[PDB]
Amino acid sequence: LVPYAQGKSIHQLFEEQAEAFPDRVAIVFENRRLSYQELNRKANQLARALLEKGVQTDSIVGVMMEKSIENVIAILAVLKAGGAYVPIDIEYPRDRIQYILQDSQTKIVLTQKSVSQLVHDVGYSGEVVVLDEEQLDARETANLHQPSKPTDLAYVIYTSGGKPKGTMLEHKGIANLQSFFQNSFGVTEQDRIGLFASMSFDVSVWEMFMALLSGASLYILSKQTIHDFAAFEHYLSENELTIITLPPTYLTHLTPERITSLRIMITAGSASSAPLVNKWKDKLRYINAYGPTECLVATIWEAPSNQLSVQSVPIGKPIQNTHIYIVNEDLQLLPTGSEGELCIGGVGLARGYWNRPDLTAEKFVDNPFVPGEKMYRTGDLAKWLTDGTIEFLGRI
Ligand SMILES: Nc1ncnc2c1ncn2[C@@H]1O[C@H](COS(=O)(=O)NC(=O)C[C@H](N)c2ccccc2)[C@@H](O)[C@H]1O
Repeated sequence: LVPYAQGKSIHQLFEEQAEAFPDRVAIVFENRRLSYQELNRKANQLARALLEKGVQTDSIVGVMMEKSIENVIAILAVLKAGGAYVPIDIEYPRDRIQYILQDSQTKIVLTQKSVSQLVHDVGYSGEVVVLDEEQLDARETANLHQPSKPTDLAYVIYTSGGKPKGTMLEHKGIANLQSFFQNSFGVTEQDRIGLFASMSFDVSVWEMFMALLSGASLYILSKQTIHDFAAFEHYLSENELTIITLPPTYLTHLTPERITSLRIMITAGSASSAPLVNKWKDKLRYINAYGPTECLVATIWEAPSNQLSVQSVPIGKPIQNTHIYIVNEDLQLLPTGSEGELCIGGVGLARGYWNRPDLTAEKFVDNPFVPGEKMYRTGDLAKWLTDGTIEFLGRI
């Protein structure tokens, strides 16, 4: 076992950073910023308000907000109250929003003034908390210390293949992720980390807690900054951001020379390409990161900074405390060179799919190699290379 904070919750790890780095910048959005102490206090105030409204272990709390500092306060508050959040994309079709609200059965939705009309337009019948109406400045600001377990729910991400399905992720996988980031990327409180992905895409979880579980600062990129490639490059350079994660298609539009500060560039979610990697791997640390939503992230490949061109782009090796099994249709293990289904075991596996027991049992099978554990069948095709890295080959 690679060490990590085995018994600690996500918010407990955040609180350790706020205690160690109270006056460091935690989060930036446009011309606003909050220190760790300020962010923690505001999240504690909201968390107490959420407790009074029934949030408890494995409660799912909907979030319908624009990306902003208050969006992150809402997330941390839900975790501190002992619950789990479900990010609901306010740009989805109304009927998809309604499906997620109704399927999740959430009894509380956190929103903002400019979004409250949409909440009414989807006919949501639960409790609605308009955060920029609430005056919480009077509430206690200290940490709550609610009961928590690593196996408690932390977030539910809806994805679609059929109808949307809620993928249930627990605290323990994100606690492991903290140690992965500190060990493998060397993340420290000095880093400045962009937030690029939608909060409905679990890459945003990776980005947000990359910053907030290590004392680093999280720079929430505005819509206009992302839309304009030169504005994006200027924003990263002016603010001296050190780490960013991007879709490969977005990265193809960027110029290394116009980004002066990055030490790590991660691409995730889609296949990268040898020409793309060769353009960046000798200017900074280029990382290809792979995973299904059902364990957030499973493998990483750091491209070699050796002034020699690569001809292909592996998805690399399992992250700490994650196991990869490449198997045939009978779940038998394959030798190097043989293509099979990529399956995953380890601490980051989702609990399953919300109120979908048969689908959960089909996809999160008994681990044939580790009695008493589960193994997730990704549906991705892959093979081991002779050097022990993994080549991604699409879908089985
Ligand atoms: N690096 C890849 N190369 C090539 N195909 C890929 C790759 N990363 C995913 N994929 C594909 O995308 C699927 C998962 O799609 S997803 O549920 O929308 N999640 C993501 O795309 C992001 C993923 N959860 C994640 C989050 C944070 C860090 C790393 C990865 C995988 O099963 C693969 O088919």
